[PDB]
Amino acid sequence: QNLPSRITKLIKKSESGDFASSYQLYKVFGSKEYGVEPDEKMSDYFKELSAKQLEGGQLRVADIHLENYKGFESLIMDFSMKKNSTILVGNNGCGKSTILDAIQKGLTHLSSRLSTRSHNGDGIEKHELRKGQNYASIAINYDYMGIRFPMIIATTEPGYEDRAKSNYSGINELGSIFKTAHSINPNVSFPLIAMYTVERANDVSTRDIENSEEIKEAQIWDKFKAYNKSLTGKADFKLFFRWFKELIEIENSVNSKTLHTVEDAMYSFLPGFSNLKLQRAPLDLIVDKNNVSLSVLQLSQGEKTILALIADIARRLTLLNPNSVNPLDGTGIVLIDEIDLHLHPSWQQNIIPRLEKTFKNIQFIVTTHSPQVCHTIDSQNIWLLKNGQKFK
Amino acid sequence: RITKLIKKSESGDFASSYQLYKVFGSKEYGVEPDEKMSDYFKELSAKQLEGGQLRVADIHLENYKGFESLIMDFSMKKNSTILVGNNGCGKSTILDAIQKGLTHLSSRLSTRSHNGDGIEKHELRKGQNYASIAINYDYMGIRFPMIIATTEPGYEDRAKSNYSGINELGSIFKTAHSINPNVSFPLIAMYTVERANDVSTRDIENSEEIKEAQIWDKFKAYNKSLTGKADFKLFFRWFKELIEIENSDNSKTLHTVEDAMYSFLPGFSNLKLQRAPLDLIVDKNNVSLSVLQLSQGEKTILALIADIARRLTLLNPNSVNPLDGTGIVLIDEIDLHLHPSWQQNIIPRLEKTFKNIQFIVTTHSPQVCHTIDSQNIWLLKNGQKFKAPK
Ligand SMILES: Nc1ncnc2c1ncn2[C@@H]1O[C@H](COP(=O)(O)OP(=O)(O)OP(=O)(O)O)[C@@H](O)[C@H]1O
Ligand SMILES: Nc1ncnc2c1ncn2[C@@H]1O[C@H](COP(=O)(O)OP(=O)(O)OP(=O)(O)O)[C@@H](O)[C@H]1O
Repeated sequence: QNLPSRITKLIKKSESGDFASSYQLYKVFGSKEYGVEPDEKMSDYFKELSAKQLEGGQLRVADIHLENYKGFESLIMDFSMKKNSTILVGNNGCGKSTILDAIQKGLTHLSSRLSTRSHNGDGIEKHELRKGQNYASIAINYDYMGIRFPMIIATTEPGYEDRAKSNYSGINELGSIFKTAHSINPNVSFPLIAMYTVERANDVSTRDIENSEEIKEAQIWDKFKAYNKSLTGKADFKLFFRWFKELIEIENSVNSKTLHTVEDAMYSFLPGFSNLKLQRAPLDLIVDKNNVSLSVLQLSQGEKTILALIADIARRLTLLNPNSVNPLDGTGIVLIDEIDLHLHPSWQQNIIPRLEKTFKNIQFIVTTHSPQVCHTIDSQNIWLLKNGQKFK
Repeated sequence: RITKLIKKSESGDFASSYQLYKVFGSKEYGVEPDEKMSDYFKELSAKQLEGGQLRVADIHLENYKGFESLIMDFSMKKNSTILVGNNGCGKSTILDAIQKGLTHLSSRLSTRSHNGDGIEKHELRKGQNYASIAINYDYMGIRFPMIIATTEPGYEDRAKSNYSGINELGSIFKTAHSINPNVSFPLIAMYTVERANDVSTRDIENSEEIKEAQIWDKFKAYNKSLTGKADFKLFFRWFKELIEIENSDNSKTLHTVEDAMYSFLPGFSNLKLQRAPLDLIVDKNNVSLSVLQLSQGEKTILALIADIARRLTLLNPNSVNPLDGTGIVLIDEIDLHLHPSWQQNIIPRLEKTFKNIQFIVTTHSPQVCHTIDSQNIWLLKNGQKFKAPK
């Protein structure tokens, strides 16, 4: 056990509280880092101590690399930690969808370890190669508490299995730490993994959800539920209707404050609304339109899309985050594709600042076309694209 | 007996021919109702509509949706009108009223004889009890009234329904069909905010509803046209039929409909068909992708233009140029899935390719209203028709 003074310094820092030192030492003991060599059988008091001191960490992507995916030949994107917002502006032909929907592939594999069954969700498909190459690769570097996590989703084509191979060596531990933390305590907060594609507005209506619509089955409202159907890109308002019914039925303070917080999440957004109630009789959900009357089946599609999006995000953050003062302060990644979809042009100047105002702990990697989306965004947050190339 | 109105009897244009039915037929006011030249004039005013145009004159909305009362006169000299506004002002309400009137018009024009949609419970203003959707049509200078109005029961008939004009329009079109079985039926279609959504080839095969033989006639263009979905699967089936004939040649329709799509696209070419997986080939920048392998903005417009081209192709069978048809085509959210720069060429390409189609479109992007006449812009802000034509 050759112990440098750095080992003792990191040990003292870990006692004071720092996940980074704990995970670094858990790698050190059992390896050759500063010698030492395997001392304990496994995770003596280092990985378990990290799991105990697992709180407040943000699951944020830091570096992605595309190699012959979609129409590209090579791409090296660089996000940042101090800024919780990434906006990808370009045109149809210069792929920012091949950035968002290239990160969702790795996010599916992370979802299938974070809290679900361990299984490979998506891989690189033949309709994804650049019509003529044989090797493809997407690399993602998750950064939790300041420690990197490699990902290689590289595929192969027959006859060329020599330099491309998948390596899930970081997400095999990023989820294991969370499982250990959940073993330590049951009320730990897991991050949110979510993508929202162009199809957000699809299936947002109370058509027959008061009747046979496949939600009639009993529902288990645990922490693992919010991870189901998250990376399909469709906002679930029908399930929000089920949750809203259940919470108000129980309401008739801890069982009531959730709906108040979720509703105030929307009220801080698109204005003029208050006192949203249901219809026990076979009518539609009712919401105010500057205090006369209105229902949800009769709305504007900007209202509809914003309502569905924010309802889904708030409901998943409430499920994922256990009893806490502010359940909406959860961490994770929320991918919004085509954010400039059905919003009046005076909204595409406040949609992003309010998203990072109310839900102010989640990185938002969004894609847009209208320049007005960038009107409230610094120049360093913007990534222009042209002919498979990235400009500042 | 007869005044100088023998002028209109000088075999005048369709305006005079139709005006010599209402008078000079029945009504016993002007000339004795002989009833013979009335039938002869109905027969005459069927071949006269060789180069006619169908537009919408003006609409009256009263308590339908948010609008308490609004009257706008759609200019007919210009073949395009734009309804710019924010969200919550009533751009789609104006379009949805015309879509509930065009349903009744298509019910008479198509092989249908029954009626269509109507005002229902939810689509009536909160507090009031009578609705009013009056759409006045014009066909070669003749004005055709319409009133789709219904009211809640218990009141002394404050509103009623009158369907006089569209019956006459359908009658004259049917009479035109009886003589020459190609009379350039006007196109009726709304394109809602949910175009595309079915422009993927992930599933198109023998396992879906597009498997039975479908009759290609001018009445086929009225199926699901007002629903608001770009029926790309049926276009794929039609394209398979047309390419099969070209392979059987061992057919200028395909060239025309394909050149219609290339014009709207900045460097797309060479649409062919894959036989094994059944998906469409497209060549951008001379690298061959597949129809599913584009952007949503490069697929929505592809489906939209392909659909419009095929509807005019079936609707004007024997015309030398099938795209020179007439219609009341509506697009909601034209700026959807478009560049800040492609929102410029979107209107002129429609104007050049479709020179006799009226486009009552809605948008909220300022970049769409460039190079467009200022007197065709309807800013429906608040609850009126505040116009900014300078
Ligand atoms: N009594 C009412 N009935 C129906 N709608 C009403 C009523 N009162 C107010 N409204 C409002 O009128 C609004 C209609 O606004 P509008 O037509 O501009 O939507 P839109 O943004 O144009 O839709 P689209 O994107 O499809 O074009 C509804 O959102 C609805 O909230
Ligand atoms: N397998 C491929 N081979 C060659 N080129 C491809 C391939 N896949 C995609 N491309 C091209 O690369 C471009 C990038 O694709 P994509 O459409 O997803 O970008 P995008 O316009 O930003 O999408 P969105 O509008 O949803 O944001 C496409 O326009 C497409 O033409």
